[PDB]
Formats: sequence, C-alpha cells, structure tokens
Amino acid sequence: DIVLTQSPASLAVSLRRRATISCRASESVDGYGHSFMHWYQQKSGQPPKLLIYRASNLESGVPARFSGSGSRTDFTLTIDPVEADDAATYYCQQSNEDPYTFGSGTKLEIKRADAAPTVSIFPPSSEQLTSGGASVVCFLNNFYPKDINVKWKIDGSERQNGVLNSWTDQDSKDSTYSMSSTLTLTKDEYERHNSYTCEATHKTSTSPIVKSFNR
Amino acid sequence: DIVLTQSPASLAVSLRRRATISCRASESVDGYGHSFMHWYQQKSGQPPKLLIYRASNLESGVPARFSGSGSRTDFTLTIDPVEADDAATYYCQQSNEDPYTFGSGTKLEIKRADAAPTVSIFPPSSEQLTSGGASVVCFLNNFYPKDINVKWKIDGSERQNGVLNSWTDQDSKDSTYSMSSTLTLTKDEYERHNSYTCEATHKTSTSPIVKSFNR
Amino acid sequence: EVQLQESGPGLVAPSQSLSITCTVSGFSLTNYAVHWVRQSPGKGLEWLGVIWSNGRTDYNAAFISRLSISKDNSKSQVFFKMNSLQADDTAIYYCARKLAYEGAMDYWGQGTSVTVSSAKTTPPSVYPLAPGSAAQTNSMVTLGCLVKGYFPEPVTVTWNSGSLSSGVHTFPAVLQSDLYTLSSSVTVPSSTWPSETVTCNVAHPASSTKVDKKIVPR
Amino acid sequence: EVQLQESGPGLVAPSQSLSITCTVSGFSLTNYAVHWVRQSPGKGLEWLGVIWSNGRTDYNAAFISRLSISKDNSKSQVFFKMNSLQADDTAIYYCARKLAYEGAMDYWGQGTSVTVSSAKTTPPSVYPLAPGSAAQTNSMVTLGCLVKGYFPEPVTVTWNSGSLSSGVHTFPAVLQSDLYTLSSSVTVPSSTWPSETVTCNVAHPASSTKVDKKIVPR
Amino acid sequence: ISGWFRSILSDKTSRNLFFFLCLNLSFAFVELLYGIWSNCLGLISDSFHMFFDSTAILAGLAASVISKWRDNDAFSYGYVRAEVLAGFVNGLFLIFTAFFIFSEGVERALAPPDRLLLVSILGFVVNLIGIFVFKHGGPSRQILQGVFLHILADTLGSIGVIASAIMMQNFGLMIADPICSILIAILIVVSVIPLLRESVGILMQRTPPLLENSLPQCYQRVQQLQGVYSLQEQHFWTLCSDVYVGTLKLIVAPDADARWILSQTHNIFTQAGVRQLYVQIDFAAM
Amino acid sequence: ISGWFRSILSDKTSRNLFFFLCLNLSFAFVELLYGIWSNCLGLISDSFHMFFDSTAILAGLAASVISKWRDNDAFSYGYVRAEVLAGFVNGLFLIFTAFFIFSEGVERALAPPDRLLLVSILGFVVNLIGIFVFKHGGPSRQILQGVFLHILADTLGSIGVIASAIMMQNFGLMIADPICSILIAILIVVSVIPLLRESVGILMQRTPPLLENSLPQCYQRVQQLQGVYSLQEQHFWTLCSDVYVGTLKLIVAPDADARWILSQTHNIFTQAGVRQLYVQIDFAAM
Repeated sequence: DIVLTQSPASLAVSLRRRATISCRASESVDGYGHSFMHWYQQKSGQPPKLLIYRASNLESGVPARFSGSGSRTDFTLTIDPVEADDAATYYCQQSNEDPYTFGSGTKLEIKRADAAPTVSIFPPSSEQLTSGGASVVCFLNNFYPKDINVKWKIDGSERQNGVLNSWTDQDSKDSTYSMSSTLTLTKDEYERHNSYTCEATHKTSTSPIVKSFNR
Repeated sequence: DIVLTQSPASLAVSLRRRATISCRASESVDGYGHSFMHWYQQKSGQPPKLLIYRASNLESGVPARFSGSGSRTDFTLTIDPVEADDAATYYCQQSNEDPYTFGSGTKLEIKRADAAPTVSIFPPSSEQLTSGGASVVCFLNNFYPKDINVKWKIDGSERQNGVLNSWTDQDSKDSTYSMSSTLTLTKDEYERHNSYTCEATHKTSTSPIVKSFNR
Repeated sequence: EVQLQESGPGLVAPSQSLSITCTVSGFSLTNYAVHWVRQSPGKGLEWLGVIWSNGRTDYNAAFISRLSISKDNSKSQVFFKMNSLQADDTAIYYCARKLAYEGAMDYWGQGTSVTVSSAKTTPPSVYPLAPGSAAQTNSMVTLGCLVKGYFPEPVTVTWNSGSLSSGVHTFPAVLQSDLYTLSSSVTVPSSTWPSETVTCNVAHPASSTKVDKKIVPR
Repeated sequence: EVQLQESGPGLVAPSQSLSITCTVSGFSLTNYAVHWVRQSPGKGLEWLGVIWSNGRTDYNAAFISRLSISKDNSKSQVFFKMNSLQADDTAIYYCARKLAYEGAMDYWGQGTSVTVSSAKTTPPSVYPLAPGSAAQTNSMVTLGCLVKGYFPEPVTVTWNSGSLSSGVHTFPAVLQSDLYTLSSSVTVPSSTWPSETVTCNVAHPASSTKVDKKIVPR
Repeated sequence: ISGWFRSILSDKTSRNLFFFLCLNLSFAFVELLYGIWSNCLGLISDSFHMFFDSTAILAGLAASVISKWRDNDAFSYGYVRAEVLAGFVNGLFLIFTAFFIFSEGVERALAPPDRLLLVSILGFVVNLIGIFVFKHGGPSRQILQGVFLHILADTLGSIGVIASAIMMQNFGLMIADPICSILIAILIVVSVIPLLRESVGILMQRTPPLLENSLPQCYQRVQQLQGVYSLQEQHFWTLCSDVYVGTLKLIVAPDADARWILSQTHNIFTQAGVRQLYVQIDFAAM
Repeated sequence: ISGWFRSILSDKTSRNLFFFLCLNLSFAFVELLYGIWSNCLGLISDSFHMFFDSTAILAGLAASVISKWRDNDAFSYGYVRAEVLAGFVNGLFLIFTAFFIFSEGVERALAPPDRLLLVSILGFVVNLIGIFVFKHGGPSRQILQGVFLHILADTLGSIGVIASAIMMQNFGLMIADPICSILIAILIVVSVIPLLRESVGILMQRTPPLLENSLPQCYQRVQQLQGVYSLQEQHFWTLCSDVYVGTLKLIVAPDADARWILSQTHNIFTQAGVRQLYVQIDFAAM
C-alpha cells in the first residue's frame, strides 16, 4: 500500500502566524491532473474532520485560513493565520490506491505567553477512606509550557512510587494545559502520616508552588 | 421553455397528516434514467431552501419526512408527518432544458384548532399628532382560521374609507395569523371625534370582540 | 458556514442600470458555479443566469441583451449588471451556489429587494403605540411600533436589539400615495412594563435611518 | 443535521466477534457509500472498508478474511462484523459517510471504543474532592470528581448535568492493575459554593452506571 | 454444412445470391465439359473465367450469411463489416477483369485473329436474369451493389463480344473488337468508381458522408450545454450501412451536472443519426 | 506533383518503393518496345502483366505516402488505414494472379504447346534485387509485407518458368509446365494467407489479437475499482499496426469518484497497450 509520512511530527506556531504541514507519499497519488490526497483535522476527543479534498479544494464549511497545495508525492497543508482552535492533529489520506491509507499525523500545539500553574490539593474523601484506600489529588491547571514537575512530600519525605500523572491536551480557547497527579495509598499509610504536600516546578518561576494540608 | 404547473395552488393539511404537492411539466424533463426536477421550500421572509434534487434524492440536512417521486412529466412531493414549521411555499424547478424554470408555487397552510383573536387598540401617538396625522391601530393576533372581519366605529358611525389591512403569514410555531388594521385620519378629524372602536368578527364566536377608547 | 450576501441599491431609476455584488464565504469560486435568480410576485421565481468557475456565463434568453455577470476569484465576489431597468424588474434578487454536479441550487443568499420607480428615497417616520390609559392591564400587554412614510422597501424592525424576539409580529407593508406603511406588535409581560425598558428599532437601509424609539406609558 | 451514530460493545473477549451498528440520519444509504475506519494509538487511523449503495463492499486486504459489512436501507443501518478479535484490534471505530464523488470522508460518527481483553466489566467508584478545610477561600474555588476502579473505557463525566461547562477539565484515564483511574476538575466562583448545589455525574455505559455525586464542604 | 443451407434460404438476398451462384457454376461446368468433349481452348478459358467470376458471387453470398452472425469476444461489433468487404472485393474483382479485357483487346489488335458466340448469347441471357433479379441492388447495400455491378460487367462483356462478332461478320471490320473491348473496360471502371469510393471511405474510418455536414451543428449544440468547456478527440465512423459510431471527450466545469450533460449529448447525436456513442467526461481543475 | 517527390524520397520505405516501381515500369516499357519491334505476342502479354503487377507497387507506395498525412475533419483518424488497405489489396492481387497462373497451366496442359526465357531470367534478377531491398518487410508493416509477398510471387513464377524450360530442354518432359504452374500458384496462396488474415481482422473491426488475451484481466481490474458496478459495451479494434482504439461504458455508484475511476481505467488500459481510449461513466440510480 501507499505509505504516507507526515513531517514534522509536532510543529509549534504562535497565534496569527503561519503553520505548514507536509505529507510525503511513497508512490504518486495523482491521476490525470487530479491529486487524490485529502487533509483531515482531529481535535481532542472528537472524530476526524475533513478539511481538504483532492489536495487543494476547501471543504464547504471550514475556515478560509486553511489551504492545500502540492502534487505527485509532495503535499502541504497551510494554516494562515493560526488561531487558538487550530490546535489539533492533522492527518493526510490517499484515495489513489486501494486500500485507503492515512498519514502518521502531525500534532499542532499553540505558542503563547507562559502562565503559572494554578495548584489545588484535595485530600482523600471519607467514602474512599471507608472503602480502604486514600487518593490525594494535585490539580495543576492553566499553565504554559507543557513541561512541569510534580513532587509529593509526606511530612517532608519525598514519594515517587504510587504517583500517577495524567496530562490533558492543549485547550482550544486559552491554549493551556492541565496536569492531574494522584497519589494512591492504603488507609493505614494515610493514617500514619499527617502533613501531605505537593509542589509544582515550572519554568515561569524558580520558586515551586507548594500546596499543603494536614491530617 | 418548459412550463411547470403546480396543483393545487393551496392545500390544507392538519398536523401529523400527509401533504401531497404535484408538479406537471409541459415536456419531459428526464434524461437516460434521471429526472432533472428539484423541489424547494420557501418560508415567509426567507430565501428558497432546497429539499429534493433530481426528483427523488433527499438533500443532506432536511428532515426525512420529505419525500419525492415521479418521472417524465408527473412529479410529487410528499410530507409525512406534516409539522408546524412545514407551512411554507413549495416550488418545483426543472434543469433539463435551458433556461432553468420554476413552478408557480403551492402554499401550505396548517389546519389546527380555531383560536379567538386577541384584539389590542392603540390610539394615535402624540408625535404623530404633532406631525399632523392620526393613525389608530387594531392588532388581531393569534387567530385561526384566516378569514376575519374588522370594522371601525367613530362614536358608533362606521368607517370604510381610510382603513388599511395588513395580513401576516401563518406562524411556524403555533400556526396562527396576525391582522393589523390601521385607520389614517387628519388631526382635525381625530380631534372632532371622541370614541374610537374596532370590532373583530371571527368564526370562533358570533359575538364580535370590540376594543374601544376615548379621546 | 457557507454564506452568500448580496449588496446593491434598493431603488433604481427607470431605464437605468442595476449593479449587485454577491460576496461568498465557505467555498471558492474556482470550483463552484453561481446562479442569479429573481423572485417577484407577478412572475414568481425566474432564473436569470449562471457563471462558471472558469468564467463561462449562461444567461436566460429573455435577458441575453441586457444582462452581464462577471466575477473575481481573489476577493470571492460575483458582479451582476442589468441594463434598461423597467418597472417589471422590481424583485428580490438572489445569488445562489450551484449544487455540485446537479442542476439545483443548494445555498441561497438573503436576497436584495430592488424596485424601479421615479420616486425618491424617503426616511421612515417612527411612532409608538402604547395601550390606551391603564384599562385592561391583564398579564399580557401588547405594544406597537409604527413605521409610516418610508420609501423604498424594506425596513428591519426589532425589539430590544433582537433580545425580545418572542411574541414579535411584524406585518407586511402597504403602499399608499407611493409611500409605505408598516406595523409591528409585541406581547410582553405586564410586570415588566413599564418596569423594564423596551424599545423598537427601525433600520431603513435605503435612507440609512436607525430609530431606537423608546415606548413610554401614556 | 447529517449524523452517524455507532452502537456496539465496549468490551470484546479475545478471539470473539465484534458487532457494531451505525445508524444514519440526514441522508439515505441508497445514494451514499459508508466507510468503516478504526483509530488506535499503536497504528493510527486504518481504513477498514466501504459499503456502496447497491451493496458492493470493498475491504482492506489485511481484514478480508475476518470482516463483513452489510446494511439495511429501510431502517438506514450499517452492520460491521469482525471475527477473531485479538488485542491489537483495540481501537475507536467510526462509520463515516463518503464525500460524494470523492475518495474522502466528510461526515464521521462519534466512534465506539472497543477493547479486547479477558478482564470483566467493573462499575466505577466515584469520590468527591473538596478543598481542605476553609484555607485559601479566594474568589475561584476548584472542585474534583474522582472515578477509580472502572473497566473498560470510557466514562462520561459532566458537572451540573452539563450546565456548568466552563472551567471543566477532564483528564485522561490511567491504566493500573487492569483498572482505570480518571479525574475531573472544575473551577467555580467562591460565592456560589457551597451556596449553590453542584454535582458530578459519572456515566459508565459498559456497566450501565450513572452517579450524580453531590460534593459537600468538609 | 447442412445447417448453413436453411440459413441461406431464409433470407431473400442470400437466396437470390445462392440461386445465381448455382446458375453460374452450372454454366461454367457445362462449358468445361463441352470444351473437353469438343477439344476447344476458348471454351476452357471462358469456363475458367466464369469460375473466377462466380468466386465474387461466392464472396457476396458468404458476406450476406456471415453479416447476421452474433457478436462475440473477438468480433465485438459482430460481422457486419463483411458486407463492406464484399463490395470492396467485388469492385476490385471488376478492376482486375476490365484491365485484362483491355489487355486482351490490345493483344487481339497486335495479332492476326485466327464458335464462342452461341455460348456468349447464353451468358448474356443469364446476365439478363441476374439484372432482373438484382435490379434493386444498384447490412446488404454493398453486397447487392457489388453483385449488380459484377453482373453489369458481365453483360457489357457479352454485348461487346456480340457486337464485335456481328460487325465483323456482316460488314467485316477487323478493328471493331479492340475498340469495343477498350470501351467496355472503361465503362466497367467508371461504373465501379462510386462503390469503391464508398467502401474505401468506410474502411479508412472516414467520417460518414451523410453525417459530416450535420456534425459542426452538433458540436455547436454540445458546446452550448451548461458547464461544458470544450470538445476534443471527436471521431465518427461507419461500421456498416447507416450504422455510425461516435466517440468524443468533453471537458466540463469541476461542479458540472455530468448526468444531464451526458444525456443531452446522447440526445444531440441520436437526432443526428449516430447509433452508438461514447462520451468521456473529464472534470477540469478550474 | 513536384512537392510529392521530395516527400517520397524523404522516407526509406517510400524511396525503396519508388525505386522498385521505376525499375518495374522501365522493364515493362522495354518489353513492350521489344515486342512491338520483334512482332511478338508473349512479350506483349508479359509486358501487360508486368504493368498490372507494378500497379500493386504503386498502391504500396501511395499508401506509404498518404499514411503520413495529417488528420482532418473527413478523416479524423488520419490516413493510416491506407497501410492496411495496401496489404489487403496486395494479397488480393496475389490471389488474382496465382489462380490465373493455375488457369494458364491447365490450358497449356489441354493444348499443344506450339524466346520468352532470357527475359524471364532478367525478371528473376529484378525480383532478387527486390528481395534484397525488402528483406526486412516480411505505419509500414502491411505495406512492406504485401510488397515482399508480391516480389516473392514474381520470383516463384520466374523460377517455375525457368525450371519448366530447363526440364523440357534437357530431358523433354512435356508435363513439367502444368505441375510447376499449379505448385507455384498453391505456394503463392499459402504465402498470402497470413497477411490476408491480419488485414481482414483489422478491417472487420476485430479485437486486436495481441490485446485479446490481456483484455479479461483488464476487465477484472476495472471491476475491482471502488464504486464500479459493471462494465458494458466494450469494443477494442486496430486502427493500424500497434495502434489500438478502445471504447467502454462503466456503471458506477451514484456517489462514485468518477475522476479517480476514469484515471484508473485509463492507466489499466494504457498498460495493456491501448493507445486511444474512451470511457463513458454512467451513475446508477441505486
């Protein structure tokens, strides 16, 4: 089958600038003056949405800032100006040969001003304590860039064993990230220690944001 | 050119029933197994909206209650079940021969329960009095059927000269009518008479609804 | 979000020319044909012409001598030009996108009403209509906005800048003495009047006149 | 209003069969082809097949032996059947309408997530997350809903039945001990909590469980 | 073998061709028998020429039989072209006889002449029978026209030899034979020119002459179809008598109504008389 | 007139054909002059037969010249079919000579024989020159093949008459001439059979034999194209040597990608060797 390679895997573009995504085909997808290549956009938690068909035609209902070009084996999708909602994964698909195949996908993340994470600490609930566990939650909301560090302190002692990290995709409105760190422990472990703290280290400031609670 | 005749000119159908509109062509609009006839719906104050293309194909985005059938010179558009918003004018168009031509149009009005008109009387405004005229307004809102009678009494004397009647189209939600009767008079005429009344005669009740005012 | 918008004069002098610009969004004129169709009460819907993506034009036979359709792909506009405008040309003109691979039209513009007469543009006169005295207070109270002595058609009548859109009934205009009369009625809760500020907005595009008349109790 | 909806099991035992029904509205299967495409993190988007209006089917070569697509035009449904389901078949499956006269897909269904494992369905465990004591009251207060120990994916997490949709951030699930952990965080004005009633709704279709847990101050 | 005969007698053209062929073959056989019996040389030569001439009637009858055969994979258009070929062969037959007639006359001019008459009158009678049978001749048009021309050439040869024999018996002109032979050869060629023109035009894939004048109007109506940009690669040719094949390519607008354009193009060329039409539709980029 | 000559000398096939035609015409002219000078009859007959034979070389040279003419409205495919026609005429020429050779032999058997030899050796030399010039012969394939076969028939006739003359001089066999004449006629017919088969297949609009075996695989690949329902009305024929014309109609799904299907069908039949292809695409109702 025809193999489609999308380069780069991820491209960083600020607001109002131009983004360019390339799709390369192992064999020509052209027939008699028509390139049978299509561009789709997939947002987080949403099905793929058709942007371009036959490599240069704008699908009815999509913004004019999307453009397509190329022929034979080289194809380019261009976004100008780049908006906040354009943060998604863009795929190229060929229909020239059976079977239909899709590109690997290029993820577009938005460049903006750095934002300090908002840190919220939640102790394990009473119902979870009755169940026999204890999950302490650290929510780090609305921060840019993506890279961030989370550490758990049990009365000043570091924990790295039962920490699970969950990362959301970039927001479509304000272009930030959310980072949920859960620490799961047994009931006796929760009861034998008193002060639980979570610190977040981000590039915005050298002083980590620490949220603490007792019992 | 091809002449399209739509019969009936108006058809009355109650809610949840079936409505049938016919289009007749002077010459065949068919070519090689395809009928090049299209059905449009036009609501009040709105541009025509495409319902059916090529006489049997449902346009993407329109309700499944619309159906098309026919061939050669006989074509039928069927609405089942008939909803409140279906009250509009339906047109047939042929694309088999240049120039493109449209049918005369069939107006669909909805049959429901009879409603007594709501009558409101408005005397001429002070600004209009300063301008030199006097327009008294009788609004008859939310009544079924369409047929209704409006009469103006000047201290018990009938007026029929300076009365202008305006009729709205059937509502798309509650399937009623609105009837605005304006009586235009000179300032001296308005000032030489005191009691102005408007009576509405409708089939709902034998007693006309009379709204009166003084000065 | 495929949209077609027509811009043109609302009034054209007899034997003059009519020029309309249709601006399109959501699709390109490089792969879509655009039809021009006029609708008048006397003659119903009449197909005027079509312009194709390469620039080919196909006209109605009855208008071949006085009609010209052009376009520009860069700004996505279609130009409609008619010569020798008589009174029978008074109609609402729509630019429509061709349904792909079909002889139908799938997306229509709002249309522009063009009338042909020797009369001049007249700004609208806006009057309020409040119920007489406090009689029949009830729970539902009807208010009115009267637009008299404007020319030509149409005028946009709204209530509270469109926020109050329930119970708003606008009546068709009536032609007398070459001028137009129009009425609008709105039903509002009695507890909100005159407690809450309510206004009627009349916008006459031909005379560029916007009137936010605030209705007041008598 | 063209819509495609997929209905099928969220969990399929290994070496068993997967059956999905795609119901379509806004268009007819008598003039549209319907494609089936699966997306998995390991392999990305993979075209599975297409079914044409007359009933012709065109499959991927890698699935020709274990895939069958049928349809019924009267009820407007497309049936997707796969045999010999292994672990690599865990993916989100979409039915898409073919873009007319093109090799692209213009309308996609929401998709159904199908996982292949020997583990059994586990109802979710819902826990509240209120801020510790009254410290750091501020103007913006964050609340959380924790969904632990459910299987398989996914769960729908909403706040106030979807009315409170601003500031709601739901995090991807994490697989540990063959079970899933999920968190949801919402930002709400401090004057409205605990003044106004706020709840987290967790819906798990696989185990058929809807939990409207009301969060309360500690 | 046996099944061919019932097919021959079924058709009027085939039946007449078979009867005329049998008559010619019997005449040639009797001439050969009398020549070997009466140790003659002109009789044997005439019998051989009669067998050669009857070969053309064989070709015509075979074409008439084969033309009705159903189309198969190898012969997708059927075997109708056989009719055309028959005519083309008949004309060539004639050209290759007239010249030799010419030749013979010249030789008889450059040589001391030193029955062969009553046989010629009988051949003239058979040719008159053929003229009566196939009068309407001049897919079966080219077969009938070629057979009629062949019988006319035989009749002209018989008239020429009879006239020469009378003129050199009663009035003793030794120059009558060459002039008559040359004149009949020229007449044969002139008679065969139009059939050869029609057959060669068909076999060179020429535009059908009856359709050529209406083709520009058809092209103009096709170009006036909405969404059509251009026509190219038009080809119209004659498969057999009154059976025309057309192929064309249209460039259309990228959103053009191809169903309607196809039906209109087929209607336009069906009114022009094209039986079989292929219209390729290419959507332009812009 | 003058402009034709520079076109003839431009091409190798046309130049060789013109030189051979000039040689044959000069030989026939000298034979006629010697026959009228030396009051011979066999010389005149041989000269007339040589002019008739050179008519075939004329046909071949004319076909070679005309084949390069550009296509016009009447001849939309050009004049390439002339090549085929030339071959078909050449073969017919041969068939209408061999038979007469046959005939002559039989007459010489049923008659007391009562130079014509040194001339035959010179004709043999000219035929050897033609064989050397046109050895590669057996659009120009059918022209060269037909011309080569014509020269081969002339060479066979010369060999036959030479062998008969030697055999009845040295050993006195009076039966050698008829057997040799019949044998050379049979050989001429056998040699001409394949060229006639190829020309008749082309002229009957038959499926090209080199393309017939690959056509079912092409149909199968077309049917496997997405959105294709069926193929119908397929026709493939030979315009000239290695130039194949195809027409077909596809029924496709009502929403099928016609641009892609068209390009794929053209690719499939281009790999099969079809030069000119017309694909009509009809969208089905359901």
